[PDB]
Amino acid sequence: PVARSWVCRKTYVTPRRPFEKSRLDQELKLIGEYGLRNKREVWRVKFTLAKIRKAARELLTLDEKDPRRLFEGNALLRRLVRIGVLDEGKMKLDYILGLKIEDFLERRLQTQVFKLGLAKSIHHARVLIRQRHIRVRKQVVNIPSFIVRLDSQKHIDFSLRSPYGGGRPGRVKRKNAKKGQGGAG
Amino acid sequence: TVTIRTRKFMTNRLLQRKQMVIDVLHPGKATVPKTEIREKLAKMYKTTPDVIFVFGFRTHFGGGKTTGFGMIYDSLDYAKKNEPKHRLARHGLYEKKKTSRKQRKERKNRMKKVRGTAKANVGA
Amino acid sequence: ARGPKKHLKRVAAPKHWMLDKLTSVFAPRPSTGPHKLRECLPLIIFLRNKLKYALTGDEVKKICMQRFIKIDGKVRADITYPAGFMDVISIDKTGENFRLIYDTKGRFAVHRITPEEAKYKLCKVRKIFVGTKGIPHLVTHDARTIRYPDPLIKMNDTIQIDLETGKITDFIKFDTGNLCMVTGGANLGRIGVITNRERHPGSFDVVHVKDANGNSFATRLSNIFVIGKGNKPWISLPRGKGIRLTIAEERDKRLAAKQSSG
RNA sequence: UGGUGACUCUAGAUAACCUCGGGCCGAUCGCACGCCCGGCGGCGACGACCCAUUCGAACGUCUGCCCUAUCAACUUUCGAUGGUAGUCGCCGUGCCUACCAUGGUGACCACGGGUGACGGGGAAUCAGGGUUCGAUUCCGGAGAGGGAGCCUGAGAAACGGCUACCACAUCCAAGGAAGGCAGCAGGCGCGCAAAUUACCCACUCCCGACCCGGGGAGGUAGUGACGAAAAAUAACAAUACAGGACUCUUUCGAGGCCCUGUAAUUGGAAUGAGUCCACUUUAAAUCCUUUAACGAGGAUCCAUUGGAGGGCAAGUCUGGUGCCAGCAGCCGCGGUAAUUCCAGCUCCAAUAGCGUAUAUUAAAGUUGCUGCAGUUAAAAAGCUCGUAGUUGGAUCUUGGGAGCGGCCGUCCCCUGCUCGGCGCCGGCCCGAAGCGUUUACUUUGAAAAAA
RNA sequence: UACCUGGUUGAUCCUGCCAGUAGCAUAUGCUUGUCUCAAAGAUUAAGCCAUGCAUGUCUAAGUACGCACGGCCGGUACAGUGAAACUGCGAAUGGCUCAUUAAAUCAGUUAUGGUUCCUUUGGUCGCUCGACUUGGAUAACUGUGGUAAUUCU
Repeated sequence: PVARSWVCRKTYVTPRRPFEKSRLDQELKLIGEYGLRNKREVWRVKFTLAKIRKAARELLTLDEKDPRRLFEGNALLRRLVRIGVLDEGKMKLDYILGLKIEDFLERRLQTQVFKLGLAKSIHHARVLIRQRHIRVRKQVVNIPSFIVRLDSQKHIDFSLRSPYGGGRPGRVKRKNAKKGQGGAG
Repeated sequence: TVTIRTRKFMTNRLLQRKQMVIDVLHPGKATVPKTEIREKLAKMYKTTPDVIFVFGFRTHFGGGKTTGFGMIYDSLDYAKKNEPKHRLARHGLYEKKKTSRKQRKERKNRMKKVRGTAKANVGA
Repeated sequence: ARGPKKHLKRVAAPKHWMLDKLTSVFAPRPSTGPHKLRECLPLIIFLRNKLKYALTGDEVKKICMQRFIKIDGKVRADITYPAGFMDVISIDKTGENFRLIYDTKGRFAVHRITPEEAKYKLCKVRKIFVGTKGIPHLVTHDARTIRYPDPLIKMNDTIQIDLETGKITDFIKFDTGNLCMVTGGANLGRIGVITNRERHPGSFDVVHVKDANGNSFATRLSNIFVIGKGNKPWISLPRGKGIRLTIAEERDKRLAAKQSSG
């Protein structure tokens, strides 16, 4: 009778056909292009889209001026506008159906760190985040999956406690300084 | 360079305390001990450090901010009256029995055997 | 079970207490008293969850055993005492007085009342009884057996008792056009004028209630309480005024208030 | 008197009765204590008949359950269905007596049997339907080795109460005494199959005479790849090399302003695992978080698990074996060139995970309501009648009166008979309670625990 | 995402199943660096259980002559801390398991005008027309014991 939660869901779905050449082609394109690490990472962005998409289609069965459909619709649109996937010109919920997996990987904090020009490559960008270099409003984000909001995009920069910012010089430089002083005398 | 703000401030007239959420900025350096928090809260509210009980700090990830709960009592007797006895014991002015509960269980069950004044003759 | 239950599971606790999931296996099982298990709000939950004067339920034991809390005119020292509808909690050392009125959602809210307002409370009668020597008896919604009442008072009327003496001062009679706080079911916390009574011999009599924005709705007569003659209430009302703005309008007003404030 | 939709209700009056195994009407305790010519008083605690209230509990109402006909008739003078009067019971009642009556249930599936059946909220799959599961933390039920009986109490047919019997089993000086882990640990056994004889009442609540005690309830640790979330195993330059924007050269070759890729090639800058003081966390700790100092070049701090004939992504590469050893879910590969064995290299897939066995869901429109079939692939009774079952022809309100928008579209109307209010000189206009075919259907409303 | 694919033939189109495909939840193999949640003797045997623990409880306020401690304005008893014992209350909740149980249990739905209810809350508690505080047991205590043995007495 313990005071625990147990509530947990999966974030991905494994595809039906495991060896579709055209699927293995397109998913490895997405991984290499946006610098992911496994097929589960594409499958979970695909499942977040499919949930949004399933919700959107459920609202399209309901008649216009249905208070559930207006409230739930405007909420789902506002949620997609906030995360910077859907434009403010396109906040009608028949444009959510015309929406692709690439647009959510564009808002990945790995891909934003790359596209804001404070990382050299998409693979460098993951290293920086995973080695807790970057911050989002004086909050060190360690995790590259951080879906950056449209509200929260320009406040991405290096952490104050990182040597790529105004930070203490790292372990290698400090050993190479001690080596340089050890060699001379 | 340790800044300490107070947040969600309340005055329990019914427990004879101030109670608030302590918000400690300390970028670059370690989680500061409770002794520096108490001594800064003391001069923050112009009170003795002995009446200030400060606990429950969880440092945010990154570590330029910790949030804990503090409370400033009116007197020393008010502190020792209506405070958890374990949180007094961080200040050394509560000491509890040395015995672990298994001895006290087995003692009780041995005392349940004998009737009359012989229950004092179980131990010693 | 082969006797009465003495525990309440945190999950099985009523939803209107707004107890969290993760802190404890058990909820505070309300002691027997004036209000029902699932219609009350224990002193502990008012004192440490709503107002947050305590942190734990041992702090609430320390508060109440200093005798600083006074529910409807008498000091209780039980942490699981059922404080229910229209009850007046007077925390005297703080110099505060609270009425347990239902918010527009089914919860009880923190409604602060003035020390003058806190001297009387309003009680729905449950039945009229004739005692052992022709003595007429009321029984209120909080178990007050008030004997020798005014003969015009019938069931489903409300009576204004003075706490200090426990005697009736005024009463609203259950008639059309009178204000009605709904104290049970889907409409829990609505305030509106009674526009229609619909009798059902045997089954439950239903009562249609028009609101302050023409939002008419029905309710079982069991779940109804009259709070003033015509359009003037005999209590002070919480913000929202039991009018029940929709979730679309709630979103609108919350968004307008956040954006305009900053 | 008062109340309900309805009392043989509540209250009233009369007559009485009063269980000796006996309803109440206080022989109780604590604080501060005062005023009054010994009396009189404040604030409580406890107890109490009865009423109400609360927490309930019990017995009933309507409706709803899996497989089975190789279960078609069952129930009944050891109650079956009724009636009358009792007994018992807290009350209602075949609950149980006594006496009558001969009923009750059934193809709309009774009765009997099975269940690897506690039920539900729920879970897994799932286009739409469905199918399967639900011992398991919430609700309800039941049981404490098997039946049975009872004590005490408001509440038990209680088993961390008692009494027997049956079963198994423990001490014994042989006369006796004691037992109940389907509580928390733990042991044996059983098995394909499941963790510590840990710490604590600090959180959550519960119990008590109780601000103070107790709680294997619970919380916290240990074991833990049941399962779920996040996420390292390198990143960037410069050199070796290969293609291209672009110029030139028919093709070579050059330039690199622009890269894009990989070499146990060199180079600096990085960070976490790990070690570890110190704080923070906490009942005391642990883990995370924070943080000094250490901590990465074959960054040996070395990623596996399955495959590479097809289905199904990926070698007709080499060595060995020669219908042997073996692989192979299926088709099949093996008989001396094996793309299929056993290995080396290489490649593929998923990745801190991946294979295998088994129940199960989709796939299965291969159980078909949606939605399958039945000339010949499996399948229409030999034929007709026939009672339930199922399905059943047509037909009974229509044309208008009124307004808005630019002939059309939405809107208002096609029943009557106590008391009141837009009132008028007993009637009319209007509202309220009631009367006004029965359903099914649809629409709304009330109500329905959380998780 | 409302999906199929290999296999009867010399070849073909079918029926049709077998086998592949993806979950899910039990076992098991091999492998395992970080971090957050978290199931865990249900399936077989509701089989058997050594040992330890799991229900106890005191306020100013039922009962204090244990000197076990302890103050002095004592003679108008009882200062106060108080083990034990009596009294009251709890032990009918919680926890565990799923054997039984197929109109039973359970769910929604009503009823209790057909019942009981410690507790809590509010009533009632000079409503009756007839001692300024009564009776004698018992436990802790003290002291003799018995049985091999018990939470025996």
